[PDB]
Parts: sequence; C-alpha cells; structure tokens
Amino acid sequence: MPSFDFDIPRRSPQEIAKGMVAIPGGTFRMGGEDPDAFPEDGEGPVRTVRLSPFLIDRYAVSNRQFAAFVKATGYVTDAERYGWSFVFHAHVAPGTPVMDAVVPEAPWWVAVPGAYWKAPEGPGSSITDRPNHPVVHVSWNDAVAYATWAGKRLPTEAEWEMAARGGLDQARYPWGNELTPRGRHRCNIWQGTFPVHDTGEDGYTGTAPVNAFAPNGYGLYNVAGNVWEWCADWWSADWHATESPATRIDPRGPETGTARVTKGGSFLCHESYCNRYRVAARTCNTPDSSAAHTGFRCAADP
Amino acid sequence: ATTPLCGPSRASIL
Ligand SMILES: *[C@@H](O)c1ccccc1N
Ligand SMILES: [Ca+2]
Ligand SMILES: [Ca+2]
Ligand SMILES: [Cl-]
Ligand SMILES: [Cl-]
Ligand SMILES: [Cu+]
Ligand SMILES: [Mg+2]
Ligand SMILES: [Mg+2]
Ligand SMILES: [Mg+2]
Ligand SMILES: [Mg+2]
Repeated sequence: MPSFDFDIPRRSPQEIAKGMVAIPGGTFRMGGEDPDAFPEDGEGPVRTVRLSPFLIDRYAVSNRQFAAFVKATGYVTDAERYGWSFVFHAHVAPGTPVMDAVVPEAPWWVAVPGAYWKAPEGPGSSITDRPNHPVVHVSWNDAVAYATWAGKRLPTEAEWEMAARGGLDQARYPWGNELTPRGRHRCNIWQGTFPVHDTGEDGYTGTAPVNAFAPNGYGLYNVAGNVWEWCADWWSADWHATESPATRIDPRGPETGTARVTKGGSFLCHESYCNRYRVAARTCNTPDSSAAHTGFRCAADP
Repeated sequence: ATTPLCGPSRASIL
C-alpha cells in the first residue's frame, strides 16, 4: 500500500454497497486445466478454495466514478506523473506523436506521451462520450488509491474468480462453456485477425460501457473481456500450487512479488493469440504500469 | 514463440 495524500469521506454501509453484490461465504473450484494453457501463467492446479463472504462491484469502475474521486482528492495518476501510457497502435490519431521505443514482444502497444485516463488515446482525445466506460490508464497504485478513498479495496484473485464464475463449477466462461451461445456475443474481445484487423462483430473495437452484455449468474458484468482488472495479489505462477490453509482459505497470494495479478481479459484478447478471456485465465502487470485496456473493480468486506 | 503478452509494462520499454 503506497502513501495517500487524501482523506476518506464518511459513508454509510448502504452507500458503499450500492452497485455491489453480496457473494456468500463458501467453497468453489479455482484455477483451470486447459491443456493449451501457457505453463508460465500458472492457471493450475484446480483446487477447492474457501472464501469468507464479501461484496464485489457489479461493474468495473467507470470514468464518471474515477472523475468523482479525482475531483474530491486531486489525485494524480501514475500515467500523469510518468508522462505517458500504453495505447493500442490503431487507436492513436496520426498527428499524435508517440515515443519511438517498442515493446519488443508486443509492438502493437505504443507509449504515448500525454495518454492518461481522461485522454485515453493521447492529447486531443477525451472521455466525454465514454462516461460509463471503464476507466483505463489506471495503474495498480491508482486502483488501490481509488478503492481506499471509496471505502473499499481490490478483490483478491480468488474473490475475483469466484464472483466471475457466477456460481458455475469449472465452466470455461462466466456464463458457461460456449463463447457465443446461440451465436450471441457475451463479451467484448477481439474478432478477426489479431493485431491486424478487429472486425468489431461484438459491437466494439475499444472499450464498451461497463453494463454491456448480460450479467453472469451473480450479477457481474464484463468480467470476461472489455478491460483487464487489477487484483490485490502479487503475481506468482506457483505459490498457489502449494496445498495449505494459506493457499486454500481466503488466499491472499504470495507475500512478495514484482507484478500484480490482472484478470478477465480485454477487448484485445483473441483465441489465436492469448486466449486469456477464460475465467481461469490470469496474467500480471507491474504496479506502476498503465494501459488503455486495463481497469479494475472493487470489493469490500461486509 | 514465447508466452503471449497482454499486459504491457513500463519495464518492457525501459
Ligand atoms: C509463441 O509461442 C506464440 C506466439 C503467438 C501466439 C501464441 C504462441 N504460443
Ligand atoms: Ca470487441
Ligand atoms: Ca475483464
Ligand atoms: Cl457511456
Ligand atoms: Cl479454461
Ligand atoms: Cu489477452
Ligand atoms: Mg494525510
Ligand atoms: Mg459507489
Ligand atoms: Mg485498504
Ligand atoms: Mg489456442
């Protein structure tokens, strides 16, 4: 937890819980066993995990909500402090300069000076037509800052995954095992040929409003696709392979690490590249980093 | 060829 220069407004439990669903205490099977999963992701093993009851946001935190936080606190995000953030190449306007540097493994990501949550494609862009889209260009530090100010916290990975699974046992996606059941789109991911052309068959070639598509069985929206969502846990591909109370009862993840867990996949994910919009999928990013496809939702103790 | 990258980090560019 970093240092914060704001204070926390007094709020009633009903105000905090608005927009949240109450997940009952219980067990669930976390993890996955897809043979094509990338070993370095540590999706396995599948294990029974017991969680205490918690609340979780039905929606990722929106631009309008993050703007309220910034209005109240003057909070300055990491992307503003560093002066740049990651934007998908095809979304940068031609007259907007970018840094000449490349992400070796993912050259479709460009570092854009001046890209941040209120200007998500760089200077000249805005969020005036996206108030109910998930806030992006928020680092893990920014996410924990908002959640703290909001009277909440980030979910653990296990809380995130229990809620995202929506009461189904070991299904592939939040809603079941078929990606487009009866040909209906259920999430905002990539269609077409990644990274060359997104056909937008699901309606969106960038972020969608936080209430797009149907909820899962617990009432959560866009747990799969739309934006990656920061979780509290440090990233490890093996800590959770241990079988102990620490890893199976309200697991908090490893005590140390270098990157924090992100869940759920994004509008950029595709079967032919990452296949990371399955509910067991997982990756990470370093806590000071920010990108146009990464946001968060909050959780809270009851 | 290597594990796909979905989360671009500042370190990838530094
Ligand atoms: C390399 O191994 C690679 C490259 C692109 C997509 C998937 C994989 N596994
Ligand atoms: Ca899409
Ligand atoms: Ca998501
Ligand atoms: Cl909107
Ligand atoms: Cl799976
Ligand atoms: Cu992905
Ligand atoms: Mg103070
Ligand atoms: Mg609220
Ligand atoms: Mg806290
Ligand atoms: Mg595959």
